[PDB]
Amino acid sequence: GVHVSYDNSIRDADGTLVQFMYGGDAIDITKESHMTQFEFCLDNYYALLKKYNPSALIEHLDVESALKYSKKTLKYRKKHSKEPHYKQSVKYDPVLAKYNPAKYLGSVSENFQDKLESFLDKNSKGVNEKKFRALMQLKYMRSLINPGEAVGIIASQSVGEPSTQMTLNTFNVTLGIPRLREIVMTASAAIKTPQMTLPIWNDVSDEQADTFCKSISKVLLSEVIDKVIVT
Amino acid sequence: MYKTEKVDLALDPITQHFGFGNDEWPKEWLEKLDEDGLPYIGTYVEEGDPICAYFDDTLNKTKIKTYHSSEPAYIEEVNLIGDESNKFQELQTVSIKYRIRRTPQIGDKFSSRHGQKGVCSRKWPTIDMPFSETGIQPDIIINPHAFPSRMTIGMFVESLAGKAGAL
Amino acid sequence: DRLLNSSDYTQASVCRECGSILTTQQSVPRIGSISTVCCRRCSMRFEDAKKGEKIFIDDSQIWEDGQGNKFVGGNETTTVAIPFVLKYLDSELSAMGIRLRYNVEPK
Amino acid sequence: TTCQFLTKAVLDNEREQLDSPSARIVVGKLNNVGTGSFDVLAKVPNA
Amino acid sequence: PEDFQQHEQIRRKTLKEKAIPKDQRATTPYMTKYERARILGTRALQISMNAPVFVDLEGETDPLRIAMKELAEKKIPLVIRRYLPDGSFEDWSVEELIVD
Amino acid sequence: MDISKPVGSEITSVDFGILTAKEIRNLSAKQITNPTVLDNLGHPVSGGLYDLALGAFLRNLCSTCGLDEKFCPGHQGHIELPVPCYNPLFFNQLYIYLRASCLFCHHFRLKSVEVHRYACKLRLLQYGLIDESYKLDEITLDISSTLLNELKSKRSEYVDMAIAKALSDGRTTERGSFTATVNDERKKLVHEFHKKLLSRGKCDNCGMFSPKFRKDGFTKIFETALNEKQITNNRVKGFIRQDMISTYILSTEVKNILDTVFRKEQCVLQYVFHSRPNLSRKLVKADSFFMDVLVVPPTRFRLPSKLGEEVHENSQNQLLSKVLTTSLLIRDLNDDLSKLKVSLEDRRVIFSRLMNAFVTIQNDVNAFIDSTKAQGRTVPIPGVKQALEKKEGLFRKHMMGKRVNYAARSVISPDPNIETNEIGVPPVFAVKLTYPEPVTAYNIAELRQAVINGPDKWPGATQIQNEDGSLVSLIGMSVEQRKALANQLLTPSSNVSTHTLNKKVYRHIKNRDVVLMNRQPTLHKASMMGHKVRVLPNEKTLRLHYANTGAYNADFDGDEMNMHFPQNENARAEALNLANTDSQYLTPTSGSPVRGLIQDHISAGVWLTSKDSF
Amino acid sequence: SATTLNTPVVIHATQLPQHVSTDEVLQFLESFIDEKENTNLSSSISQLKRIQRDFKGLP
Amino acid sequence: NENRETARFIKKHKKQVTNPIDEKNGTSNCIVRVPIALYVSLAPMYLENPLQGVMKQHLNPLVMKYNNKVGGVVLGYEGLKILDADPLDTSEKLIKITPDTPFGFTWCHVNLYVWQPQVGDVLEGYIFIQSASHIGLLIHDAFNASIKKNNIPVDWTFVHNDVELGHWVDSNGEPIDGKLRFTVRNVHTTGRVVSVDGTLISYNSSRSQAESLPIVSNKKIVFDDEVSIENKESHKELDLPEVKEDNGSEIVYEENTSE
Ligand SMILES: [Mg+2]
Ligand SMILES: [Zn+2]
Ligand SMILES: [Zn+2]
Ligand SMILES: [Zn+2]
Repeated sequence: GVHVSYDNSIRDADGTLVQFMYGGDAIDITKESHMTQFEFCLDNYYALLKKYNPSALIEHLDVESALKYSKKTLKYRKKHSKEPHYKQSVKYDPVLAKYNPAKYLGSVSENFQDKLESFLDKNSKGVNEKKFRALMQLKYMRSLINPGEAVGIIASQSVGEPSTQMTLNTFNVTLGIPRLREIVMTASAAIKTPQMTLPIWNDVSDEQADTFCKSISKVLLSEVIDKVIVT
Repeated sequence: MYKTEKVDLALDPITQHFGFGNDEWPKEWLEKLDEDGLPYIGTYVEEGDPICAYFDDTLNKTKIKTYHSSEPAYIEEVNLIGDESNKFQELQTVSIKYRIRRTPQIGDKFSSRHGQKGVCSRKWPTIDMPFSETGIQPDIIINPHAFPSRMTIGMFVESLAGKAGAL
Repeated sequence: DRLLNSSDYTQASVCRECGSILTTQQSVPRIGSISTVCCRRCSMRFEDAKKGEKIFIDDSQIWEDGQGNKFVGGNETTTVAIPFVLKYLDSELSAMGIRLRYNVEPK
Repeated sequence: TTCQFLTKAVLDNEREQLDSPSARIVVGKLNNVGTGSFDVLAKVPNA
Repeated sequence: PEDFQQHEQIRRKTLKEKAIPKDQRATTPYMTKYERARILGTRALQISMNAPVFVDLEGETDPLRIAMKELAEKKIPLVIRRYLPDGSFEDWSVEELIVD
Repeated sequence: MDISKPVGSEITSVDFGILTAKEIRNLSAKQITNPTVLDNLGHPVSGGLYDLALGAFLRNLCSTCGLDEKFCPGHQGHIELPVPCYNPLFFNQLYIYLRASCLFCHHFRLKSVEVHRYACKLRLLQYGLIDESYKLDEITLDISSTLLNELKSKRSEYVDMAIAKALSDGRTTERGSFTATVNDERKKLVHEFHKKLLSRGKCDNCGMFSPKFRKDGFTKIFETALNEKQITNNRVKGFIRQDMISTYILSTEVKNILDTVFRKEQCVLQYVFHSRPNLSRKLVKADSFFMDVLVVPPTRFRLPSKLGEEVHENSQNQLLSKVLTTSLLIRDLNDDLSKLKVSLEDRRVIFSRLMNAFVTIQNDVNAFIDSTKAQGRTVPIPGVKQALEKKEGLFRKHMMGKRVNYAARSVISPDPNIETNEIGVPPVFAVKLTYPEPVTAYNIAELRQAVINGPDKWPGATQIQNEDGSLVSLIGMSVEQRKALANQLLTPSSNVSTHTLNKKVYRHIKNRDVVLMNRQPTLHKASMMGHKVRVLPNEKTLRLHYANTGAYNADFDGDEMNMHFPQNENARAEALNLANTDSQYLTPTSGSPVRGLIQDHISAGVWLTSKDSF
Repeated sequence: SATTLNTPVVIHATQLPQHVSTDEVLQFLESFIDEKENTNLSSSISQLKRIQRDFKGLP
Repeated sequence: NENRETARFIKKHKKQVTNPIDEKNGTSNCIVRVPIALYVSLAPMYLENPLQGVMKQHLNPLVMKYNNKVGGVVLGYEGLKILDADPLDTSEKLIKITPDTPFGFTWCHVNLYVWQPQVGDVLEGYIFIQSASHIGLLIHDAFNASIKKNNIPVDWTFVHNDVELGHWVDSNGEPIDGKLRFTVRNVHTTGRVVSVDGTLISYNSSRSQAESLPIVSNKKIVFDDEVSIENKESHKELDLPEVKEDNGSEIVYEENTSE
């Protein structure tokens, strides 16, 4: 039942909301390929500009609302770059949260925005850096997942079909289909190999960390005994 | 391909009898079966054709056992067996052998003695087939892209050995 | 096309008043009259229909079955396209004493 | 557990809104996904 | 007669309540892959039932290729009723929707 | 499916409920009383499972609708059970309500204020208001009746206000809001309610103890006798009654206990049994858990299975005949009971005869519904529950999945001369697979030829459908009749009732058609694509291009593929624009290509595009 | 005979039937017969002409 | 609750508007105007002219035929109006098309003029034919009416003509005039053409429970003539098997022995 609604959100068969936006950016995977291939798109500017015909769209969309907002979010993002995620500003939320991607040119994912701006800075090259930005903004607009798309079936098929390739055994932790079954199929509270990844500081040395490993590792009486003599 | 069928009349008093009943006789059955009700050895049969004929007194009608298979056949052998009796002898059991001719069809598998099996993709004409300097066109064509994955070098040495031994 | 149209697509009669495919039946008409789809559940036995002043049945409301029994009402029947397994399922559920009510639009 | 879920449905006096792909297939209704996510209406000129 | 007039009033009131006016509509100006598929299929179906065609079918025998030609010249007289998860809808004509 | 046959009515929703005995008796076509199915000579016996009132059977016309075996839809009948029986599916529930109720005041042993608290919470949950159901627990003032009745009043006041407030806004409709989280909160409460109901030993309303009820695997209940501490408790609380004015228990006694309890506790059960508000205002009666009658499905769904010559008896008729034998026997036991009585005393025998009569019919009822609830017979016959869950189940084997018409299967063979979006169809399939093409002015020329060509010459036609709805097969006809019918295709309809319609030609699959190619297992939608039909002469296998090898995960090692031929333009458009091969260049798994040339073509390209190649 | 394209799905009286005078019936008949005359409908107009004829003259 | 459930059934068969006897004519006005709502199909051939569709398809086969819902004979329709599927100024409306077929379905408003004759209503008809057991009549020279022998007064006596057909004579002793006034006893819809069963003779007939006691003699005449008609009709188009005896003799069934 899970599909794309006409309000771009991922809704179940009964109308209950599952996601507010597909992957948080509403992009069709069968389109997200050359969307970061900026040099390719640049070498084929006029070819793609003729493809994504904007003359029959300029009257149906907004060209500034989202673009202005995108700068306001980029402003507050750069202000708290070194700051941690909990201390980050919550004044302005993403441009995709406030403007419909199919109606506002510029309501693009911050991931795409960062990647696109970084290309225009690191590459100074009759195409202007401003008219190229518009083409890529328009490419993202034309790469949106269509309302009605059964993203539910597609997701389970995208997890199922390649999980056939991992039917072979190990060459400690649970892998392949048994591990996938522990998650998706049984949602086990009693995992076969429960683990914890502890990030060690820089001020703690390789010897100190190994001593710490010994300090937490379970020690049995058997492990310290060499011989037992019963007379 | 040879296929054998056992036409037994058992399902103690004898009711079904091999042959044809008097007064009742449906049109053109004599084309496949002989006076005895058994088929003429060599006759071509298709599904629906009568493979044998009998008469059962319980229904007082002349019935037939039909031949049914997608593949048509020819009668190779008809054997009448009247065993499991001391003095009261009468036939009830008959064994009929079918000869089904099988020419190589598109889909049939063929393989060298090196585990290189492949289905018949097409029966390529000799004029369209590549012709050797000697004037010979190959009987079988194996694709070179088969060998790099299978690593069946035994077939490669078999090729130059078979040629040397033929000459 | 696969799971309905070219499988078990059946245009079946349903009563809008009680929402069922199994109570509907073709009425048995007289020499000149035409047969009409009627619901056995919603129709009342003619004799049982008893009576401000006296009321009279408009004739078009009285239908007869093969047994010769007269009925009053149960004429609010229509046609819906459904899979035949549904009819077999509803039948099986009915044996268990479970009733399926199909809400059919327009009403 | 078809009969078990059916029992729970009857006891709830539940109304199957026929909005899930499965339910739609059961009653022969067009699936609400893709081409079934909208309706097609014809524009007619006469009043 | 009295109970039906109320039922009709409720039916038409609920319809109007769900209809999103032409100005307030906020879905994609682009015709979805699914919309195009159904429009071409439904119009082809109409063409096969001797429906008045608004294009010159120069030797065309396939109703779908006729429905495709009618789409190219935006002569398909159909409307898409885009439903939202609450039951409300946006009526979009085939003419106004952008086709790739 | 016919486009010439549109449907104006549609099923919008399905409502689950229980059939009442009164309801079944009225709709029934005939009362089934006879365990025999056939009279002598071979005619169905009157009052038996094969009665003609249940539909047309044995080349006889139906005695209800009058139609023959083809057009008769079949009619439901009924078996009158001489004593009520527990419905197997709802036994566990009626058991819960039997153990939860007081046998004296005939209320649930849980305190009325606590019961009302659940009824309030469950009423607020009929509408989508969970927050309000929890806020009800905050409403708080061995406790006097004048005080507790004020608590019930204040709680009912909040419930009526919270519903009306939310009803004023778009928070909930008159039909009530229902979500999965709402359903989760309902399921939690209905569970907690039954848990609190079963926990109480001594009745909180009237302090008298009730005798505990025990159960076995089969539908049968027993009453365990009270202990001396509880018996003396009944005595001391016996005077307050006056001022106001293990042993097997029969089905009638249980029904009579639940009858009063379901009347006295109607307010809570109204919301316990209704997911959304009860707009129908129907009473929640105990007789829904009991079966006073059995519906007899139409003869149509109980036909005897024919395998070659042998005609085998239907397993449902066998189970139904068993219910009929027991019913006649109890009718005699009750008739002998009616005769005599002055002489009694030893009434341990009359109850023993009754217990046997009740447990025997119950078993026969159980055996028919769910076999895994019936006594072992020296593999048993499957019940209706078993019929819906035979293997994968009726829903999985015949609803979610189905065997289809206009489809073919064949071994795939490679072909680089056909388009990457095409399929090589053998002429064998092309002469059998037909499309219902409606005849018009623009295609009269194309279809006239197909009609002349007939069903064995491609591109031909196997059949022609007239506007009256009738079919004319072209199979047996010679070139002369076919030529005559072709000159009658575009003739105007004389009948005004079909002037809207035009003739159809069931034409052979042409080179412009869409087909659904399928290679099992269909692990991803790319393994089921739309291909353009290309009829290749002198072929016995499905020809497929090498670019399709990846998506189908099909190797030409003797693999088989399914070809589906959709029969309408909407299904055509879908197979040509959505599920078509070209629109499946990139897989949605990683957005990477699954289409390309595989072996000779790659080796050819390295040589052709080499500098040395002139 | 009795199909979705022949007969309607449902018919409902939107209001109670309001009685019409002899002159209103005759005014309607004249209006309807003139509009329809302007295939099996012809036999119904033939019968309708008889009613109109009876509401003002003699057969 | 005992009478509450039965109360819904009475209102279902309750005569909405009764036909009143006016202008000292003695006859009851049965022609009535009723505005209705239809749900009709629209053929794709009528997609450019939808009003002509609804008319030629569903409204034209409706006229001069009895419609069960309006409770009378549709004499015609006036003011057809298609209800737009889109709630909104223009003549261009839209109709919802079935997902499966190219046909659309729409709600329509049209006023129907129907001939609604209930029982007890006094009507006039021109005598068409007059047999020994019935009198044929024509209401407005278009609607069929019949008065059975039992529904004719006892004082009346029929006289059969020998020359060539018969004629009925009234109580006074003179033949009956071209036009005849009668009361509606019953209305038969189910058949091909609408037929009105009429009465020429008309609660407090009880003489110490005498009304409850039926006169078998009179009750027989109305039942025997009814059965005789039903049985003679059932014998029409009755195929019986040809029986040949074990001698080669065909058993011929003929009540009359001689020619
Ligand atoms: Mg391989
Ligand atoms: Zn009904
Ligand atoms: Zn029947
Ligand atoms: Zn108590």
